Amino acid sequence: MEALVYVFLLIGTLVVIFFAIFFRDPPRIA
Amino acid sequence: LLAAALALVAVVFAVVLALFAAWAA
Amino acid sequence: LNPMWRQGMFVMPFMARLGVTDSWGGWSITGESVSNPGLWSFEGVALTHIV
Amino acid sequence: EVAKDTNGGILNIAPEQLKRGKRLFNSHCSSCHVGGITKTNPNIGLDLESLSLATPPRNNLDALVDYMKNPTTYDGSESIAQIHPSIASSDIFPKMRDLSEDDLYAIAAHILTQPQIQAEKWGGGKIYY
Amino acid sequence: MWYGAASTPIELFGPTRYQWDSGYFQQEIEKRVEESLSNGLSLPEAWSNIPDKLAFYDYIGNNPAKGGLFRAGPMNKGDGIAEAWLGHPVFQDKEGHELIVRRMPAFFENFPIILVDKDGIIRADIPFRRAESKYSIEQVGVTCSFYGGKLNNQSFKDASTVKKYARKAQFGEVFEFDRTILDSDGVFRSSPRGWFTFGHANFA
Amino acid sequence: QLPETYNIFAPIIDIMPVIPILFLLLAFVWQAAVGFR
Amino acid sequence: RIDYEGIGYLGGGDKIDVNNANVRAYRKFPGLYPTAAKKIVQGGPYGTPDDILKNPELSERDKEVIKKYMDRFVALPPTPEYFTDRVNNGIYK
Amino acid sequence: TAQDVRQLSYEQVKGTGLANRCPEVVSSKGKISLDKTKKYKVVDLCLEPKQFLVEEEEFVDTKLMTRATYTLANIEGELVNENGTWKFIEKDGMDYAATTVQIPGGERVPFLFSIKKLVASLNISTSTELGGEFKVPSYRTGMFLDPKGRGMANGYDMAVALPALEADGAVGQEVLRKENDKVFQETSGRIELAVNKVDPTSNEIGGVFVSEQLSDTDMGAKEPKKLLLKGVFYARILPS
Amino acid sequence: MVVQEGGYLAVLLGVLFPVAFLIILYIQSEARNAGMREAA
Amino acid sequence: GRSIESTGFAWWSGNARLINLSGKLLGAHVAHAGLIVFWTGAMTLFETSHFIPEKPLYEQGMILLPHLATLGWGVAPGGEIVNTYPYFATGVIHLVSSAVLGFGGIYHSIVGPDVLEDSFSFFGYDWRDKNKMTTILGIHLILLGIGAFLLVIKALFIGGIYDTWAPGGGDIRFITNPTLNPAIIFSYLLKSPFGGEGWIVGVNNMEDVIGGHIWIGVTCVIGGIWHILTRPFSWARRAFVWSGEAYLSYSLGALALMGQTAAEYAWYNNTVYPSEFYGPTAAEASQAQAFTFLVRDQRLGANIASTQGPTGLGKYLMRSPTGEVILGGETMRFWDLRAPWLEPLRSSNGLDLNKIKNDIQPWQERRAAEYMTHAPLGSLNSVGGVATEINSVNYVSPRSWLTTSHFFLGFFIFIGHLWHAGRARAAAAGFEKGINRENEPVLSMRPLD
Amino acid sequence: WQVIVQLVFLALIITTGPVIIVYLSTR
Amino acid sequence: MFTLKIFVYSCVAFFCSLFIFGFLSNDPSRNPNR
Ligand code: CLA
Ligand code: CLA
Ligand code: CLA
Ligand code: CLA
Ligand SMILES: CC1=C(/C=C/C(C)=C/C=C/C(C)=C/C=C/C=C(C)/C=C/C=C(C)/C=C/C2=C(C)CCCC2(C)C)C(C)(C)CCC1
Ligand SMILES: CC1=C(/C=C/C(C)=C/C=C/C(C)=C/C=C/C=C(C)/C=C/C=C(C)/C=C/C2=C(C)CCCC2(C)C)C(C)(C)CCC1
Ligand SMILES: CC1=C(/C=C/C(C)=C\C=C/C(C)=C/C=C/C=C(C)/C=C/C=C(C)/C=C/C2=C(C)CCCC2(C)C)C(C)(C)CCC1
Ligand SMILES: [Ca+2]
Repeated sequence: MEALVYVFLLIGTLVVIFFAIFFRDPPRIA
Repeated sequence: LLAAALALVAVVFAVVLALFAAWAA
Repeated sequence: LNPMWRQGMFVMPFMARLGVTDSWGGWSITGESVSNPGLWSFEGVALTHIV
Repeated sequence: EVAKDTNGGILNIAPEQLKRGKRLFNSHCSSCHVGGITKTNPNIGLDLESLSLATPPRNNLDALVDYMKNPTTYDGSESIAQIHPSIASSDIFPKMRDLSEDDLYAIAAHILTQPQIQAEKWGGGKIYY
Repeated sequence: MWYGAASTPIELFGPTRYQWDSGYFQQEIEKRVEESLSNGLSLPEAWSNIPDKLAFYDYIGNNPAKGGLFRAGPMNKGDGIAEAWLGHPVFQDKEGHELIVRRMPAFFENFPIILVDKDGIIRADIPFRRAESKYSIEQVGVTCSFYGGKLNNQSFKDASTVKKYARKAQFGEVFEFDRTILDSDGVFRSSPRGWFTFGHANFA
Repeated sequence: QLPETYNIFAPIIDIMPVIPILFLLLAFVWQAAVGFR
Repeated sequence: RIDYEGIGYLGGGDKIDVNNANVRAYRKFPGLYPTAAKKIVQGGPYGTPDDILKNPELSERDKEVIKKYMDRFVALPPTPEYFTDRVNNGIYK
Repeated sequence: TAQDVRQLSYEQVKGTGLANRCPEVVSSKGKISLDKTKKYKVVDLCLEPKQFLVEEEEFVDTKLMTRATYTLANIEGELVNENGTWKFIEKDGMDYAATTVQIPGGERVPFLFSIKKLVASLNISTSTELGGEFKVPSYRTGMFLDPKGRGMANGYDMAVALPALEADGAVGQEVLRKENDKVFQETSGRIELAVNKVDPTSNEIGGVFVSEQLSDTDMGAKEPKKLLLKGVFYARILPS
Repeated sequence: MVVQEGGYLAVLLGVLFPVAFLIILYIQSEARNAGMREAA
Repeated sequence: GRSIESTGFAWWSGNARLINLSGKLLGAHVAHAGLIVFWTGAMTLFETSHFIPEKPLYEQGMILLPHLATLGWGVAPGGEIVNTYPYFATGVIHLVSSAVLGFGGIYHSIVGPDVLEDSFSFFGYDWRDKNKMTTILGIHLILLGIGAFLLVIKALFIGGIYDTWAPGGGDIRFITNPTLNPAIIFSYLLKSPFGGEGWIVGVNNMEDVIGGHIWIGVTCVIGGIWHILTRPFSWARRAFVWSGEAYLSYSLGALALMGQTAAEYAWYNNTVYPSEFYGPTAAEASQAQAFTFLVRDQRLGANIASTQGPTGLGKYLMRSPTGEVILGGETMRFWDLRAPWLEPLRSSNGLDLNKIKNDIQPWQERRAAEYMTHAPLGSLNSVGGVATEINSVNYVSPRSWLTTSHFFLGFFIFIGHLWHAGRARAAAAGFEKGINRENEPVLSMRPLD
Repeated sequence: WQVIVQLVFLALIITTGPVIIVYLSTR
Repeated sequence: MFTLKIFVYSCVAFFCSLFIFGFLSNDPSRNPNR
């Protein structure tokens, strides 16, 4: 059941991406 | 193939077409 | 037919290379049989490194 | 340095004839006999051994030119001019309408000289590319 | 470490790939055997004088250039724990030509089985395609006789067993193996020599 | 082949289709002659 | 299978296993390919090589050539592995 | 429907699925004469399955995986009266079809729907019935190779990916023997047609067939399963 | 499927030891950040 | 203006200086047409000069002569090129006309007036004048319709066209009864482009071709008249960008699409592109190999309908997913092939096994051999065969040249479409030269988060 | 001897371009 | 299977109509310089 680990890692990456997009700290103009 | 497909396609298309026609008016 | 390099030993040959060839278990990698290697057996080297 | 006939006829071949023969071979034969295997029937190729074991044996110039004139099966028991390009069937195989006797002998010269220079490569296939 | 030195003994780190490349140990064993023949001894008596250790060095499973980066563990995890030297297999055709099985080079993960004579001429092999083949052991008729080791003075004439010992022969000398103790997966692993060389080259 | 008459005009025809390419190249020449390019 | 005793009689040897060998093998003996080889395969298998001559639809030419190479033939027990590919055995060049 | 199919063109049939269907006979009256002295021949024999049952440890229903490529057609045979009994001996035609079904659980069951070497005794009217035994060759043939290049007539003779396994005396790759020794396993399913429609004018028969048969073994690596095909058949009677 | 068991450990340990590392840094970073932004 | 200072464009983008100069632009177009006709003539004379009587067209690297042969010039029954003189005629005509168009081009480019709106009013135009543009469009559409009717006339009355499906082998035929039925023609139009369908590339008879050109002729003429005598509706005026670059981009997209379509025609169709002239298709060649060895092995005594391959599928004969009897092996993918040398053996349920056993003709075997040995595979340096093949046969099928070249062209033309459409939008709105430092849109927008 | 004719014709065309340019460059 | 086809057809026609009639609604006017 290495499939569990692979799925876990993939879900991890996708979650990281999701939070990188919708939970980024907003860029602020000088 | 069946008449149902053409019916639905022409239905949705005509609906959006009318929406657009109102907009154009 | 089962020397250290067949068994994945990585620090053993380095202890062997400079003199430490005996164990407190009474054996040797040369094939001989010792009864008292003294302080500097494999186990001795390990424990001294720990201390 | 090939075989002219079945009677042991031997005549040397100058590179002029080898050039003309190679060119005409590549122009008229050298699909299939792209390389003298036989793409439309790999069972019967242009390798020396296969040629010698035919009936009549196409191990010589005269036999080869004879084959180009009127081709037969490997056992010589039937004609295959309606399937294989030949002078006898140059009406349905128009590519054969421009070949003379010198041309046929040049092509045959090429076919027979190849196994002497390339050895196993001639009729050998992709194995020896 | 990779080329070998007085400070990297083969009894501590294992043999080198170049020793298999040049047939170092093979040539040595042949020399000793021929010397024993000069002393009046017979062939199996000559090969019986050969130590299991020397014969073990002439085995490609102890070649450090036959492993894999992610094949973890000791070499015993691959072929198993070496139990016996079976002895030297000599192959012969029906004419009495001494056939040698073409040894696997370190480059090849697998290698076609070809039995070649003293002049490097193909006398036997194990055909991929069976039809129209002309060198199969079933057709050529080859025999295998062991000299020295556990299978000393045993002869095999049946095609099955000869083919068997032929594959095994392409790997060098043949040995016994315990693959139950460590649940060996049947794939070659590198020596401490290889791992050391890898780690330190990349670290460098 | 060509009609027997215009046989004599074989080599010239061999160069005929290569002419449009030349025109492309000519543009650059023209430009280089002016001062641009 | 791993082992087959009659491998040499498949084309790479001096004799031909009539019951199993491919038509291509019969190219070894002048006159047999393609007609005689065709009739031989189509009429198989045989208990003994001589049974080949007991086959109807064989011409006198066929029987002549076949006798010659009668001294050249063997009839091993037919194995479907090769028997199925007596015409096309996936070999070309 | 044979006349209907005759009237149809290729462009009218291509893609519809009709090309895999057996013709019907719109007549349940009359009889086809059979002189026990003259020899006959069954021609244009076409079975068309409809049901594929695979037995589990009773037969269970399956799902077809290989679409409309399963029907046998144009199969050819001698109809000879031997010692009074009527015998049909299958010869030529499209007398086999590799098809794959799927049993509950997801396991794919491939099999070679064969009718080769059929010998079928006849017991021709709407009460005539055809029953009998048949050979089913190996699913793969000699030149076929597994994902590791092993086959019957060619390929590797060992597990070439495991040289350290094939390296010691005795055992050996003897374990993997079961997978290194490819076997051509001829089996037998056994059919049982059964007529129901006879047209005397066109000398055409058709009706139900049952067939039983045996199935794929992966060159002797796994045990086969029993498969069950329930269908319609069509044929014509032609004098020799 | 016969896989190497240690892999499990490797992966998880590998993955989780830097992850924690990062998180630790991040949060304290932000804390300090906040403080400095507050007293300005 | 012919400088960076006077126009704003550099010497590269030099050609953009002609956007508002009607005269020189017209000169450019006419000169370019001159180049096209030049190439047509010169290359045609080249192909006629290099042609050899007793060899197939596709062995000699011809792409123009197969078109003329398809139209029915100098062709004998079967696809034999007997008379090579009309080709010479067309080549000469095109060449001389190229002299005329060249003169006009150079004149309007260098000698004549830059602006045709001053001295003239019929040949002058503003890009923003919708009526004038639709007028020109209408005129040229009518011209295209006239051309379609030229093909129709040529095929109906003047000799006819080469029909590869002709009852008796390929031969020139006058199309007596063209297809005018809308169900059929427009059945082509509204059909899938996928396997077994083929959209408009799947046209397999000259009746439908010529009838289709009748329909397209009528459509183009009626549309031309429509655009000449009308003005664009409100919705079209609101939806489109009305400038020269925009029109250029539209025509570019159109020509990209057409390029792709032509590549597909050259690759799959063997009716408008007879295999006698253009060579076999990939499908046709693969099927030809399967056919060839089916025949060879059947002659060697094998019952091909019962011959089991290594996989368990038919070695020579199997079934298509919809039931049709097809050739086995990889060419199972090519079972949609229709070829005049194979259709004799075709039945209702696919290939007729009886006809395969009994009625296969020698000429069919010759066709199969020829085509499988002239498959559209070859290297860039024209080494015939698969990539691993050795140097002996000098051959690359015309189909490969045509299809690849026109994919190249269609592709880059699409790129040009994106480029010019984008620049058209940006130039219309007014920011094609950069962002206004005093009117940066983003700065007037609420931040994303 | 056909090659020389080909190369001469080629030379003449190729030269034809630049000559027109040079000629107009003088005026 | 037919109902699935009807569904997918409905979706495709819907989004395609929105695309076409959407891009017809004076799209060039949708710019920051208007
Ligand atoms: C219908 C065809 C068509 C027409 C009329 C135009 C017209 C125009 N384009 Mg355009 N374009 C087209 C197709 C077309 N394009 C295609 C298909 C592409 C994609 C490749 C482009 C990409 C493009 C760009 C990127 C730009 C233009 C620009 C322009 C304008 C100035 C062009 C100029 O001076 O050329 C000058 C000509 C050259 C510099 C010659 C370059 C030759 C190329 C690089 C090599 C091609 C290889 C060739 C096939 C053979 C190789 C030679 C070998 C034999 C030695 C002008 C309005 C410019 C613009 O927007 O200005 C408003 C601009 O920047 N075009
Ligand atoms: C539709 C275009 C087209 C097609 C399909 C063909 C097809 C053919 N031609 Mg032909 N030809 C063409 C246009 C075309 N030609 C043009 C325009 C000319 C005038 C120069 C010629 C002149 C010509 C002659 C003189 C001969 C042929 C021959 C041939 C045959 C062999 C071709 C060969 O070896 O190619 C070679 C292929 C190449 C060299 C590839 C070209 C590289 C391309 C253009 C890419 C490079 C551009 C670059 C990447 C662009 C940069 C992109 C930029 C926008 C960023 C073949 C039937 C020969 C034959 O057998 O005829 C009897 C022959 O002798 N042709
Ligand atoms: C009623 C007015 C009228 C007419 C008849 C034409 C006619 C033509 N224009 Mg044109 N044009 C017009 C107004 C008109 N234009 C206006 C107002 C403008 C804006 C200034 C232009 C701008 C313009 C440009 C920029 C170009 C043309 C081109 C062409 C030619 C297309 C050739 C081709 O391949 O088409 C398709 C051809 C066919 C389908 C074959 C049959 C066509 C007919 C039946 C006969 C063609 C014979 C010959 C080419 C010329 C005779 C035409 C005449 C008798 C009608 C054609 C001669 C192009 C060209 O190359 O000109 C030489 C071109 O590049 N025109
Ligand atoms: C020569 C080509 C040509 C060109 C460039 C134009 C250009 C134009 N026409 Mg036009 N037209 C033409 C030929 C042409 N027409 C012909 C031949 C006819 C019929 C005889 C018409 C009939 C016509 C009418 C009746 C009207 C126009 C209108 C217009 C204008 C609006 C365009 C528009 O919104 O399109 C957008 C078009 C569509 C969204 C229609 C979709 C096409 C359907 C779906 C069929 C295509 C499906 C097909 C099977 C698949 C194609 C494959 C492809 C998608 C890859 C524009 C100026 C309109 C206008 O402004 O009035 C003047 C208008 O009312 N035209
Ligand atoms: C604008 C411009 C340009 C362009 C130009 C062009 C593009 C032009 C073209 C032109 C052209 C396009 C021309 C043409 C010409 C043609 C000709 C001049 C022809 C001739 C012909 C002949 C001469 C023929 C002869 C013959 C005959 C009659 C037949 C037989 C054979 C022979 C050959 C003898 C450029 C960019 C450069 C720049 C500048 C400006
Ligand atoms: C000849 C022929 C034929 C016929 C043909 C035809 C008849 C055709 C037609 C065709 C057609 C009839 C076509 C059409 C097309 C169309 C199109 C292609 C369209 C396009 C569109 C567009 C492009 C649009 C766009 C847009 C949008 C969508 C959004 C908004 C804006 C705009 C408007 C821009 C046949 C097949 C029989 C056969 C072969 C030959
Ligand atoms: C039809 C005909 C004719 C005509 C011809 C012609 C039309 C010609 C033309 C020609 C031409 C039209 C030529 C041109 C050329 C051009 C050139 C030659 C250019 C260029 C080159 C180069 C090499 C360049 C380079 C460069 C530069 C300078 C710039 C950029 C950079 C580079 C470096 C690339 C004649 C009379 C013979 C008569 C017969 C037929
Ligand atoms: Ca009944």
